[PDB]
Amino acid sequence: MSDADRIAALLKDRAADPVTKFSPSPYETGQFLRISERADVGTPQIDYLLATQRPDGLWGSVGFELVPTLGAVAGLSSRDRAGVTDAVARACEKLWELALGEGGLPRLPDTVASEIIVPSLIDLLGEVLQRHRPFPSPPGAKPELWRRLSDRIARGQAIPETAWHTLEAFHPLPEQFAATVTPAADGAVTCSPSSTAAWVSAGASTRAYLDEAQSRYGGAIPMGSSMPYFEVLWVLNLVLKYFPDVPIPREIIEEIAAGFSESGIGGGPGLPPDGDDTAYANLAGDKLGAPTHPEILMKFWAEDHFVSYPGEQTPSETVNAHALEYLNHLRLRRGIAEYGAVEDACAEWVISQQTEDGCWYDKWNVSPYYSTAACVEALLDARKQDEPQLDSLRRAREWLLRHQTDSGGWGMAEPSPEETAYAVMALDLFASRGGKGAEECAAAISRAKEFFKDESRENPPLWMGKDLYTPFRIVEVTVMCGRAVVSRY
Repeated sequence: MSDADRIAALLKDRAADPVTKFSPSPYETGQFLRISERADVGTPQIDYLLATQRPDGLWGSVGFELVPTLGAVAGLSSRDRAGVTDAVARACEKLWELALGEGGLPRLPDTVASEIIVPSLIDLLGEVLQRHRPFPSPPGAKPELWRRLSDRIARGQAIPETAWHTLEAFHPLPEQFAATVTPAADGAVTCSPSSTAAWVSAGASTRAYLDEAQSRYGGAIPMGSSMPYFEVLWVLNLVLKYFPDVPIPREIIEEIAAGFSESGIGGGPGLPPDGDDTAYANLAGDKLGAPTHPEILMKFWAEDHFVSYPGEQTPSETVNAHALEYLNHLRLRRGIAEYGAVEDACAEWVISQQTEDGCWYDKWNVSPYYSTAACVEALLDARKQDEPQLDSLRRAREWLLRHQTDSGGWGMAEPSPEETAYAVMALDLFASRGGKGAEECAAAISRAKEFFKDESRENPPLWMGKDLYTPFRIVEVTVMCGRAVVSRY
C-alpha cells in the first residue's frame, strides 16, 4: 500500500469533494459565535475555544496572537459557562501585560486585513473589557482605514470586493449594504464563513455551506473556505515533480480549465485573478501538454516584479519564485528565452528581498522554509548564472544546513514535517546539481529520514489568511514529497 497509490487515492477523492480543507482558527470560531444569531449553535464553539487557548491565556502561534486572541474573547464576551470568564479574564490580563511594557504591542503581522480586524475588535471589545485594567494601540493598526470603510458602508457606497472577505469587521451590518453582497455558487461570501455569517445575520446554498462549516470539526470553524484552485494547483504542481507515473484525474484538469480565463485564474471563484495561481496554472498546464500562455502572466507583471494582486500594498516573494519557475521551464523546454527581460529582472528583484541571514520570507506563508525553498527552485534554473545569483544561492543553502536540529528536521521555531519537507526539498535540488556543499546537502537529507519515519507529529499553521491555518490537502502532499526525497538517500 504505497504513498504513490495514496496520492492517486487523494487525487480521486479531491475530485469527489471539491470542498476546501483549511484548519480551524480561534479568530474565525470567535467571530462566528458572536454573529450567527438566535444561537443556531453556541456551546460547540465555546468548548473548542477553551481547549486551544494557551497556558499563558492567549490564542495562536507565537508572534501571531492578537487577531486570534481578540477574536475568541469577542466570541466568549458575546451573549456564561464553565471557565469562560476565567478564559476571558486570564486572556485580557495577559493582553494589557504586553500593551503596557517595552515598545507596547508588537507590530501587526501582515495577516489578511489585520489593518481592519484589530481596530474593529478593540472598539467593540474596549467597551466589553475596558475593565480588567490596573487602551491598546497596535503599530500596524489603521483605525482611520477602519472608520473610513465603516461609513462608506453606511452611506451604501460599494466597498472593494476584497473587504467582502472581512465583513465581520463591520459587526452591525446595515441591510441596504448587505443587499450589495452576493455570495459565491457554494454559499460563501468571498471565502470566509464568519463574513458569510455577518451577511446572513443582516439561502439554501449558504445554509448547506454553513451547516458543513459548523459540522466538519464539531463546532470549530475552518479559517477560510472556497479556494479549490489554490489547493488543486499546489497539490498537482508537487505530484508533477515527485510523483510522475501517478495518473491525474481529468475532472481536476477540466476544473482548472473552467476557472482559467482571459485575465488568468484566482485561488478560487469569488476571488479576482492572481499572479501566484496564474503562474502555477500555466506551469502544470505546460507539464501536461495543455496550450499555456505567458502573455496572461505578463498581465501580473509590474515594473520590477510580478504582483499577487494588481493593487499591491506589500508584495509577495513566492509569487515571483512561482512565476520565474514557469518562465525557466518554458525557456528550457521551448528552447527560446522569449521573456529574457522579465526572467533576469524578476531574478534581480527576488535576490534584493533576501535578508542578511540568507533566507527569504513571503506575504502568504510565514515560515521562511516555504519562501526559501521556492526562491531556490526558481534561482537554480535561472538563465544567467550571475555572481548575485550563485552568491545568493550559496547563502541560501548555508542557512538551510546551519538550522537543522538534533531531531533531523527544521523549523521557524519547533521543527515540523511541512517545514522539514521544504528544507529537504531545497537540499535535494542542491545535491543533484553538484560541487562545493552538494555532499553536505545530501547528508543533511539522510538525517531527515529519522525525523519523518519517527512520530506522527502535528502540522503547525504556517499559511496566512485573516489568521494562520493548515491547507490540509496541500500539507498532506508536501510531507509525502519530503519523504520521497528522504527515501532516496
